[PDB]
Amino acid sequence: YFQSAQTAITDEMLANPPAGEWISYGQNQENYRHSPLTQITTENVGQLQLVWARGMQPGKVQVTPLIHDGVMYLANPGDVIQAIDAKTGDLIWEHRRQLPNIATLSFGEPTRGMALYGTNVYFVSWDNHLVALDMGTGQVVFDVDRGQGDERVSNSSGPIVANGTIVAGSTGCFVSGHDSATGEELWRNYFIPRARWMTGAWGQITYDPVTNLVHYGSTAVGTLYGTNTRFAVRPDTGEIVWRHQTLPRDNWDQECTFEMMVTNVDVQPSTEMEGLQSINPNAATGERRVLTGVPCKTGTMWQFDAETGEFLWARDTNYQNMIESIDENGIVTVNEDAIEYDVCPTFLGGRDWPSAALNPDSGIYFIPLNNVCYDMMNTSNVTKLPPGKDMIGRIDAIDISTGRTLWSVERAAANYSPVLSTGGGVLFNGGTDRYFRALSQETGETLWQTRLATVASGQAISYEVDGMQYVAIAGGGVSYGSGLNSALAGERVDSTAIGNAVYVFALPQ
Amino acid sequence: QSAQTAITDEMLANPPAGEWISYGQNQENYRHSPLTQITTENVGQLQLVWARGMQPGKVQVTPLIHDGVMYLANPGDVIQAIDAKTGDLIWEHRRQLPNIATLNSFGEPTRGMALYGTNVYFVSWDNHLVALDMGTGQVVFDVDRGQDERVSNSSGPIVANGTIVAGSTGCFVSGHDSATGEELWRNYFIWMTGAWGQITYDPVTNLVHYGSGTNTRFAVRPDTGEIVWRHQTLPRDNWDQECTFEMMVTNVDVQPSTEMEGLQSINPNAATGERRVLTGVPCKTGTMWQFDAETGEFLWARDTNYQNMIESIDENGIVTVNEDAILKELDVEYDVCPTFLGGRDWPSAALNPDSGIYFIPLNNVCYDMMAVDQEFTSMDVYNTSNVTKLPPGKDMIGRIDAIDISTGRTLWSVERAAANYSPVLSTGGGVLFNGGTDRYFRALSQETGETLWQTRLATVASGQAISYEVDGMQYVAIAGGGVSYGSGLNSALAGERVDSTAIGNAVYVFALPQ
Amino acid sequence: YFQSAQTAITDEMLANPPAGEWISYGQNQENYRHSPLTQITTENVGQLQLVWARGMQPGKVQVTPLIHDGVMYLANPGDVIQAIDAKTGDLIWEHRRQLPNIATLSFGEPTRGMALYGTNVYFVSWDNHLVALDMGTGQVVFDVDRGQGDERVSNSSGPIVANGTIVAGSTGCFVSGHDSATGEELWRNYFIPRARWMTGAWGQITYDPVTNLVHYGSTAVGTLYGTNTRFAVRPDTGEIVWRHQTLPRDNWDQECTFEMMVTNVDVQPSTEMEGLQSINPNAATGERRVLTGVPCKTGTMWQFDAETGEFLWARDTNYQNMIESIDENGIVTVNEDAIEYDVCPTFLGGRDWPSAALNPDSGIYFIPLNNVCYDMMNTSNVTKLPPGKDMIGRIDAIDISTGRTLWSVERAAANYSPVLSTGGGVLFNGGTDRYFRALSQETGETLWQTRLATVASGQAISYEVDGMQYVAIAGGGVSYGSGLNSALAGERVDSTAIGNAVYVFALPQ
Amino acid sequence: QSAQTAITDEMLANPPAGEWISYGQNQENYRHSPLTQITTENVGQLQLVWARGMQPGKVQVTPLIHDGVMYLANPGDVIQAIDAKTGDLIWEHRRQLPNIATLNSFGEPTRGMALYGTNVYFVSWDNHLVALDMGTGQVVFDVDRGQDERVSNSSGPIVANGTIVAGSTGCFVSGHDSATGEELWRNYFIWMTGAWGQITYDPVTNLVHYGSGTNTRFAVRPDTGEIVWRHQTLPRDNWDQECTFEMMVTNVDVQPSTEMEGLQSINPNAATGERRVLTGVPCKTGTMWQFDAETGEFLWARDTNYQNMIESIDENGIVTVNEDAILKELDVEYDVCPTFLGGRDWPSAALNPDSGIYFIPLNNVCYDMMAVDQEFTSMDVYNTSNVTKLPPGKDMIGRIDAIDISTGRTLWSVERAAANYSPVLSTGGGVLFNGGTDRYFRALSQETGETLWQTRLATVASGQAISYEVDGMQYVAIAGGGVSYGSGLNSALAGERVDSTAIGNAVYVFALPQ
Ligand SMILES: [Ca+2]
Ligand SMILES: [Ca+2]
Repeated sequence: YFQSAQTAITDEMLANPPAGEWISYGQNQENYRHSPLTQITTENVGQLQLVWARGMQPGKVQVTPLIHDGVMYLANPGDVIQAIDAKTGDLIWEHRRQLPNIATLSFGEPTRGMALYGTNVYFVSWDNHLVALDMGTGQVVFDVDRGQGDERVSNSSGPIVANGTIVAGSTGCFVSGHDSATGEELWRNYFIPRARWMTGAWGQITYDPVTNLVHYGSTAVGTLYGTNTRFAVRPDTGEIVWRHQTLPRDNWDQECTFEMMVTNVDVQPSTEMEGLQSINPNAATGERRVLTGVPCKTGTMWQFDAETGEFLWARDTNYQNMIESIDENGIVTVNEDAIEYDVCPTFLGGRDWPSAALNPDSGIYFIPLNNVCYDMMNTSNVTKLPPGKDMIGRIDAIDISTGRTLWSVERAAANYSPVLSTGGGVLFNGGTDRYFRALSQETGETLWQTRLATVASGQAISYEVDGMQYVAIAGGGVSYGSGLNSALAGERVDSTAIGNAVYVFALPQ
Repeated sequence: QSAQTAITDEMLANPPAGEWISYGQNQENYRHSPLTQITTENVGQLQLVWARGMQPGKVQVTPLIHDGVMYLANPGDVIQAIDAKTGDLIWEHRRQLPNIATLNSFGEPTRGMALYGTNVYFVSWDNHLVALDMGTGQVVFDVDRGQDERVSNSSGPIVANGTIVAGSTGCFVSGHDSATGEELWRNYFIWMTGAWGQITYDPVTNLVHYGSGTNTRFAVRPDTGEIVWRHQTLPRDNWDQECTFEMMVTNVDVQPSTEMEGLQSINPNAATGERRVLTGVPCKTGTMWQFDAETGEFLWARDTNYQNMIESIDENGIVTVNEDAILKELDVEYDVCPTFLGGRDWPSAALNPDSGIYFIPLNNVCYDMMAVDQEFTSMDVYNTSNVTKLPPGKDMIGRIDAIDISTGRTLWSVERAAANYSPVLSTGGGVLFNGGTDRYFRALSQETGETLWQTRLATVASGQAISYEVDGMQYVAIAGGGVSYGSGLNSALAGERVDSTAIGNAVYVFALPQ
Repeated sequence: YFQSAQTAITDEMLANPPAGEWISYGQNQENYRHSPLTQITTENVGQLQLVWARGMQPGKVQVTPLIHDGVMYLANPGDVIQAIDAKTGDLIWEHRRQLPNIATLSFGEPTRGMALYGTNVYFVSWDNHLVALDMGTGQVVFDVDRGQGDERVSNSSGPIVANGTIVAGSTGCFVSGHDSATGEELWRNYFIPRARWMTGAWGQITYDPVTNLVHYGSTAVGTLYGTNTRFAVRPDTGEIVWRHQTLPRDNWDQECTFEMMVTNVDVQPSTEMEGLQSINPNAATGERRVLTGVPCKTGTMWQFDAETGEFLWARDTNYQNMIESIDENGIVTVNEDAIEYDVCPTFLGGRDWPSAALNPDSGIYFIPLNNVCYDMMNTSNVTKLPPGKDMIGRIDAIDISTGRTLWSVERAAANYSPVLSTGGGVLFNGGTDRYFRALSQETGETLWQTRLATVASGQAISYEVDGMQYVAIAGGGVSYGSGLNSALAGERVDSTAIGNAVYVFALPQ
Repeated sequence: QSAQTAITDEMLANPPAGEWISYGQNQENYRHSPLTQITTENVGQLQLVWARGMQPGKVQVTPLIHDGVMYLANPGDVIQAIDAKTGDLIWEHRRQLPNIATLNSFGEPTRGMALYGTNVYFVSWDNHLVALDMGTGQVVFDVDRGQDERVSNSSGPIVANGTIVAGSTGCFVSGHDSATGEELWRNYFIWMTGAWGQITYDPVTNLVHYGSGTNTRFAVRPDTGEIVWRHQTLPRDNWDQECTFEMMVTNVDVQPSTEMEGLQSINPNAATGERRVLTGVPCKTGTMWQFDAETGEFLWARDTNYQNMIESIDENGIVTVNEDAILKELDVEYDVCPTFLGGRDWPSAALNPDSGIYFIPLNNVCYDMMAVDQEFTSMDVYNTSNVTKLPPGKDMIGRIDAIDISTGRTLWSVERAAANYSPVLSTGGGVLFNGGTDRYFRALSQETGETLWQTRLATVASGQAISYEVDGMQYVAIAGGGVSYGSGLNSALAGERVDSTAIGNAVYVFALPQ
């Protein structure tokens, strides 16, 4: 079950990957989650067929497939790694790591996110080993332990490549650089000085090749320094260039550790920005390289200068009440009331790990959200809907230049699935209701849907083989966000958890 | 509108085109959807409308549809009612089963359930006849057939004039009350160790046909079980070549050409002109037969797949086995065709009634059978090896033969590398659907056999495709999983592997873009 | 992995089996456990070599192998049934019953004891099914349930053939006759009228073809009728011809259910019989067909008329104090003191399931025993040694004509292993100390020993292939009797439990 | 009497005949017991004295014996002291291991431990050097070598002039302090991904020999690890044919006949007359070599098993590989001999020093190696098949070649059907002991190769036979279990199976009737 090859992936390649491939977690290193491919447009997306599906191992499916040179690399729950013909669905090889039993939590935990570099596939194992497999055969190139004990420190977002260095987080409590050839540790940074869900940068890590900076976030666990903090570090040495705390007094497990994206924007924040918390009145206006996105579950969209971390603006998305205000320098003041009384949002967020996408060409950011609040208390659960809100699942389209909401669309069932932007002005998203849906980037209108065997829980991607654009997504398991459907009073949501699979769609052509 | 109607004999005898309420859509077992929205011209446009995850284990199931609901048997006797257009679960019955590997292993899959009144009927894994309320999945009646172990069911129960009837897999066939389940009769086989296959009720002649002493076909009355006629289709069987497979009752101008491919024997007398007929291939051997549906008079017989278990066939019903194929002492390469999974097996054939074309899923496959003395002592102990291989001039396993039932002549035959081992579905738009061991779900032209469209399921495409209608839209549905005996046939492919994924169990439903 | 054959076993064959075969549990149907083979004698037994061994499944090994026509039939723990070339140790076939989990209790419970009849091997499964396999292929001929529920009623001694009928006990609470071709039940007898270890005839059942009577015992659970009772029934109908209670007021779980043997003897009981409890003074003297042996753990040796159950004599073996006296008709009076105070023997007996043997030619009975008592209370356990007794393991040789002890030999380590008599005047026995030993029937002297990988826990047998006499025994697991070694103050006993195997020995020749 | 003596270098260099205190009985690794009580005349009388159950897993172990005690490594690093004459357990150390399948899989078996002072030494599965007290099994020292995962040990540590030394399986060889375990040196290989095999210390020349850049033999000083000489025995290796196998140091009148079977090359210059020598077959390939023990000057080289990985061999140490055997594109049947388990592997050879006869366990075995294009796209993906088969004219796998080390000529060669894959033991009574994949434990005549006696173990007879003495009685001991890679070779046997039982793990000890 082997291939040889080529086309060995350099740092230059990761910095300018082929339009038709998906070789970083967000396809480009600055993230975005945007396929520049254009065959599938709004006019024809309603014709999309299933080309092929393949069954995956049971467990939570949160995976972003990678495609290189016509090969799909697919991490299954339980550290089963597969390489599949990305046009036909024929298995090439499969590598099963021997585990087993009880570490950090119908089978496994997500190994969602892998990296390609040189001729290796890299992932962090359920027991915290950095592991490199050969692309051609699935054979182990190296297996190195990052922990000591053993322990119960894990990792779910996975490693990324940053200028030859392999960088990875945790779920002790640090981010670490590693040698791409040996896997030996080059540096580690902890988050918190020396004197409640997941803890310690298990979110997505973003490398910008232009400024040569790696960006990661910490979680909670004075302001409680440096909890829930965004860090911009150099990749070879881990040195810290700039930081900023996005949520100080966190009593709600809001985990400011999700993907932030680096891009060029005309910085032109509007005072009519919805959910506006604060615009720095001393910041320049005009073209600028920027770090922007929603880092925390609480839903605040921020923009910083990428390089200096100069604060630009901050703004609400989902209704929330943990944050009383943010000043002119982006210092957050938490609502001490919550730390009468309806806490919004939840510990499953307005947002959570399911990633936002950015269309770089129009500068629209698309974030999958959930309208949900806590509660003092079909059958019963801890959550409830925010005031005057009908539906739970939501996607918000926001202009990263002005901060103005372009549109905002909802459906009853919880979302809790990533979105994928494409060059054809169409946006894909799954969801807790098993639906895989195509929306218009222009309007938010649904142009196409299918329905998967399970919750449409994983990251949609897009790639090309022989001129055909493909769109793929997995795949299933039990989703924390399907439990959000308890707040729905008018309908049960059929969140089937068994039947895991990856699915690949295409124009009939 | 949304009225959820009772199912009567009569609805069973005359189904609306949009429904699939008998195992084979009609009681006569054609497996033909008369719907036409999907044609040879547009089938290429088919989209996935919805899928839904099923329980793990092997999927050999034929869903039933009635008034917008899909009723679907999952392995482990989990029964589901699913909204047929959207995939919304309506209800799910999980029957408390004692323990797996206490029951018959061959009873893991459930192929068929029956609909009657407002109940769904299945025979459990622990050999009970169970009736669930269509509205809710709550138990209406649970009735023990007897278990003194490892006796279950495979192909499902049917309705025959207000009477529930099922086989078993190990001998039994029984008739039951449709409101109570009480046993009304019992016919004994002593294959005689199982009437496990599909049972076919003709509401015209009031005759029930099942397959078995040593492979005989039986025509019994549904009220009493009284044997009206019978016929032995493979006598000295030395290869588990059961003849319990679905036979079809149809009217057809019987004018059998003497040019039948694989012609074994027609007849002197005979008749011609027709004739309500039982026909099809009942054995694993792949021999196609024809009888008078009410007398069981022999009409004609032909070969489909290559075989050599049958020497000749006299003009009256026969059979005389080829002795060259029987392993009797010793140490020599025996070539036996086909295999224990045949060229043909449970995966059902379809017949298009309008065209008179019979569509049979096959496998080009043989084995070398050698028994070799281990040279132990004290004892003459032997090892016996069955290596599977392709027949004389075949590149490909897995095939569909379309055959005219009037002439007995072959319309077309198409192959592909991977084992098929999957049922076929005929629709009124001139398209034929078939699964396969390679995960692919394909639409074929009924005219030419050409592949017009395919998609690939997450698992082996192992269950029966059906078609139905909701609000004027035609859907095509199929499941969906597990490990298949058919997958093993691919070992005969030299070098190339076929990705027969077992995990990922699901039912899928396709339709034209609306 | 198959054979065909022949030599189909009739009732006539079971009644007069070949000297060189072992086709009933005790080789002949009347039990005895005696190989009429003569090659191995006292003069040459010291030369015995290992010919072959084969590994068995883990779990308790209590098995009596069967040999027919050069084939060994061997029941492994967990209902794994093997047929092995009995001269070479080559596996022919193996049948694994699919079980699993928790029923009546390093893997399985003993399926010790199987029967051969016609061309089938019969056993009762761990979940109480009567199961018939073809001798040639290991294929299931029939599998029928004897219970209803399911339950927790099991069986460990196994079925026997009695004139075409298959008879079997339990561990609800009855003995049952079954059809040899279909396995359907023909009759069942319960033990106890309608108004604490194992309960309900899980001991060995004895069929006499001469009187056509089946003999079985009940366990405990007024005299408490009919507890701990010996029953003589007809095989086709189960009808009860005679009975006798061997231990009425049982508060010690003494289980009068072990093998009793049917033989012709010159009835000539001596008043100088050791441990003498009672001789019926009204019973005839002279040649007579008799039922004799030790049915209960408490060690009393009885003799009855086989046919009428007329009581002949009763006599102690191991020291005991549960029984105050037995009258002239064999009615037992229990010592109400125990029901100050050292209760002898134990619940693991003087005797337990490990079987006695009888040499029919000299009329000596050989019983493996254990000198052990309870206690009011190396490390610690519930047991202790009886007054003035040094060693735990013991074998007693008793004349069944006079009741007089011929000899009695002991060793420190607990015995708890069956004995096998042979025609060459040598007696085999294993033990809790891993030793497999050959004793002189004349003297009790040890003439030969080897040492097995594990406790020598199973029944030794003997058979012939091509003129060579073979002696075989298994095999291991955790033995209840190895726990008896706690009462040893001067030495630990190395009772290795892992390494299960059957072993076959022979003269070098 | 019962004095339990300390082991010094010197006792190690000059073992009493009755003891087995170095992996191969003597430091020079002959695996020869000089005891004579057991002879070719009476070995047929051998009785089982005692056995004892071992932990499950694969048994490749060589027990050590000293002053009446057997020290025995069980899989899972359970270490036992057993009374050597009776089988009474004395003590058992169970090391708390983190979790299986976190450690190197190839480290499951432990072949060797070392004795020194009053401690037993082993390298753990988790790559620690551990010293246990001979008296008790209590831990004296536990020292971590480094683990950054899946690095363990296989063949055991040795003593070399007060220095503990071991390889690994993935590169490392290291020297340690005998009282503390502290690392005293480290030699790096970058097979170079493992010096996993047996390591041979010569106390005469003070030289340690292990097998590896690309398969070279190394002679290092025990104090410092300083490489004194080296030699590459298989350069362009394309078949995992490691050369880490035991080589032997012996004095031998070097007069190599030019009639050596499988003669590759002798020499012009050379010397003759002898010479303390390193010799034996170091590769899986089965090529027998000879060097000066102190210079590593090349002397001669021959073939044992059939092979074609080696083309030719120049008169100076060579090697030049046959290119016909390297799989380079495509679609053709490659015949490569031997296999990845060779004709030779870890199972050790024995040398009788008095007779100068070298006794090597082999396997007549080859494979057909074909790579076939799957015709995927996009990608050129291949399947690669290794079917195992017998060599040109062989009926039998599994063999012992006895070869004279002075002449290089073959004394005898005997075979049997089943794979061997088991070490050999030479004794001073002129008998050779060998296990096997067929469970049989056999004594051979060193004179003729004839089988003089056998018994059958409960499992594959997979570990090394040794011999020792207690109170004047000679014992022969061997274990004892698990699943063997060698068992797979039997697939090349057509029809006949060999009963390679994996469960039943044990050590057995035999002796003459007393
Ligand atoms: Ca069958
Ligand atoms: Ca290696």
